[PDB]
Amino acid sequence: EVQLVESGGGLVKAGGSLILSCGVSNFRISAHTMNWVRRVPGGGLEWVASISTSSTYRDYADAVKGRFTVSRDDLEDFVYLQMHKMRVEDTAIYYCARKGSDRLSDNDPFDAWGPGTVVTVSPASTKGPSVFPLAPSSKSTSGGTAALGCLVKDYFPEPVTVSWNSGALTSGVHTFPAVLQSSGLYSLSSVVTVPSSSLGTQTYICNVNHKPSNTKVDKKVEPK
Amino acid sequence: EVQLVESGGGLVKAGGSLILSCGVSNFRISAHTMNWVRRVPGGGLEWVASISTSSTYRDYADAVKGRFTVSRDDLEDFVYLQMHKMRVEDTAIYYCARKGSDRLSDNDPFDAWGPGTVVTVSPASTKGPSVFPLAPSSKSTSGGTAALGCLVKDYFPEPVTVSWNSGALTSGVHTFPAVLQSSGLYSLSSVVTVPSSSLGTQTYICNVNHKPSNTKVDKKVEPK
Amino acid sequence: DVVMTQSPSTLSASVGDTITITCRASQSIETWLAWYQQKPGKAPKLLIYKASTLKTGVPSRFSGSGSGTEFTLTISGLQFDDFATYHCQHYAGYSATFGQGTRVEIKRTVAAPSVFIFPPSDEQLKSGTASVVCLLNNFYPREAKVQWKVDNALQSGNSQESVTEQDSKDSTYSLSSTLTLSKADYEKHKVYACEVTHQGLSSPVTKSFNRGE
Amino acid sequence: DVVMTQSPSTLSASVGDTITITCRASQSIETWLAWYQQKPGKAPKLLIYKASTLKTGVPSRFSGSGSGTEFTLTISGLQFDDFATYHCQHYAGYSATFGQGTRVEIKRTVAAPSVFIFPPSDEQLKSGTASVVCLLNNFYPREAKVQWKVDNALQSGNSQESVTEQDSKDSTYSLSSTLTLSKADYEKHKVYACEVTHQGLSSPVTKSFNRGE
Repeated sequence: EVQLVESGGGLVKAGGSLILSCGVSNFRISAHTMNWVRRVPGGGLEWVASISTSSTYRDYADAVKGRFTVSRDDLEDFVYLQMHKMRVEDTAIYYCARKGSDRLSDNDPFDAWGPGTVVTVSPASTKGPSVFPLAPSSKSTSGGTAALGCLVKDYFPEPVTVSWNSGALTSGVHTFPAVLQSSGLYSLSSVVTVPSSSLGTQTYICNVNHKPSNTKVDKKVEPK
Repeated sequence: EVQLVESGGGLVKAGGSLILSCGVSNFRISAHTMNWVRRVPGGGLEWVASISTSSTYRDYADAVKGRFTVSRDDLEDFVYLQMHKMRVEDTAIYYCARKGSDRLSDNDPFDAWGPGTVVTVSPASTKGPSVFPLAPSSKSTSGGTAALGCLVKDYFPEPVTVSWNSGALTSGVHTFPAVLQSSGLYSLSSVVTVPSSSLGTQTYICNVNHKPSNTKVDKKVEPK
Repeated sequence: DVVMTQSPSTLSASVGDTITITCRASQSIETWLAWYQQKPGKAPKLLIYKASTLKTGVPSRFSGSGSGTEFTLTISGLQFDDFATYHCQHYAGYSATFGQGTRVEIKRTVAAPSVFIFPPSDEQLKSGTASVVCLLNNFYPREAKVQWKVDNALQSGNSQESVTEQDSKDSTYSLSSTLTLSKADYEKHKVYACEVTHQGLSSPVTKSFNRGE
Repeated sequence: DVVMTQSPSTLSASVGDTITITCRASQSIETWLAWYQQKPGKAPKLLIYKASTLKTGVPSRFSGSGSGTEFTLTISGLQFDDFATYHCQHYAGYSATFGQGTRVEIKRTVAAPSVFIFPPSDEQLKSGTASVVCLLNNFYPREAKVQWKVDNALQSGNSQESVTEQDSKDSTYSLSSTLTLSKADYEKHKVYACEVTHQGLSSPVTKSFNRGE
């Protein structure tokens, strides 16, 4: 019994990229034109792309022309679909289907299909950060040496810039490399050490700029 | 001038799959043996896979044999890396690299590299559901026909099964297809309609089983 | 560039019936037309190709006819296994186009939904999230609309839903919609309502609750 | 299956120095050896191939020697742009093996970190997630260990670290560790602490606070 199995589905942010593969069992793809098809939420099927034998011809649905690429590997029997600049309406179940029949001809129907892999494109291509204060500890040393900062959490994508007091405060500042959380959103911290004697006289505000979402936040960091 | 760019990086759960591709600019890959390399968090590089010209030979690092496949597409100048059964130690920056020199010899170094794409494998390959009561309405119809249920939230992967009162209650039960939340976790609800004059008389407990994470949860649904 | 128009979108029938699904092409495609069967969550299955040729193993109750621009799929003696979606397809050497698809279901009388709303559980609220659920129970036919209103402001982009398959015993459908908000947003508002539109109602039904009560 | 061993793993030097990275192969590989430079976040750059051949464009201060099992990369007159990681590589027709890498940094005196702890803000806490931040300020060398303890129980799997690059003025490093817990989890415990180990500290430094003050 002929079988096809897709790999690579998942969640993608709008604008993102995702690549699918297709593997087979109990036949060789070399003699077959291979195809990608998707079922959209409304229930209808949409032809996405086709690649002929020998890769002589590659054809694409108008909706994906220029954004998707199909490739084949006759030696190990794989088919690939590259999806770039993904759009919400690309959300669908993607199937890899073989063009074929009992005796091959120049134009056969899709006689074998994979079970399908789910591809979901979220509408948000960007997300603005939440900003939380890193308050200086009340138990600082009398005379100087206090640390404070800002926590920049749950944004996407990189990068964000951080300045302190609109650039007036630069000495002692450290803005750490962002880290990617299991949620798929980035987070980082920016801290600065200042004289303990200055809390209460100098106001400290971190300026966070997330250009990809054109979002800006100013956060006043005060004791306690 | 010579450039490569990788696509497909993302966050994947242990045991999952992810497919990467590599494109080039200002040269053709046809004459080049193409390679995949990764930089692990410790900072060192690991050779991952190689595919020779004409696809004659494909070689893999022992750590990935059986799980990874490399393919090449000379006509459109793409290289692919399929990653299956992924493990935490596959977490790394993946680079696509060509063997090349000013004059090609039988053994040239990696003379051109892509910028890299970040692949992160989170350690948990499953996650058990949180179960919450769907408590029926205090102002239900007097005489019969009340509705209650369970919300099975934030699990992965599919499926869960739901029974009511260890199976004695089957009439009026509806367990809905799960939805995939923007978080990449699933959620579903199961409801049953029962006589409004059984609230406080008959006890109702939904039994959730999540075989993939060996999690079982019984939850009593009471009025309020 | 060939648009395939399939008709009807939904075909309600009974076991044993002979039914006809029509497929029309915006221009002549000779007999380059195929029919597929697909069940929910399953892969398409090829039934008929070259407009009228049955695949080996496909029962004889399936037949196809037509050429040029008008094609017909007939199922003579509907069985339970046949309730499913059917797809027509123009296939060319290196491309294809599909019709919108036709869902074949068991016919019964119209039935209005029973509607229920469930506030977030206190336990869930404690963890920072608020899921509100609206239940449309045992309605027919399948087309229904759910509208969430929060203090009479229409919601969008923050709810998901799923629908059950036609019930084995009464052939009805049910629908569950979940509105999800953060604990912060949930407590900014008081009245949560889900408004249901369905051919069985003389006008839309609303079920609501006030937070806290 | 040749094992490649670099030495040292971290090489501390000053501007203008002449330094030597060694690469040893577990069996003879003739001169099939290449050296690569890599800066954080950037692609590896080919410097030398065939053990001693300089790639066009690579400054003449880079030089490679060796054969069989022992190889050296020498940088004569180290410049600021040369502070980076260097990788040796055995390359064969259809496979390769890399050393573990050598990080070249600016030498300076040992410097203990300054350690600071930050409870979660109330605003974040309310939303259902608790991020606790431990700051290690201006230390050298780069190796430091950070352990979170919640009511004396060692934590695993729920924290992430980020380290800065060497500071342009004092050549130190800084590190941030964030422990993330749900509101519900966070409120089940009282004492939160971060224990820092470093070559410059006489013994570990523990910073702690009690939830709620």
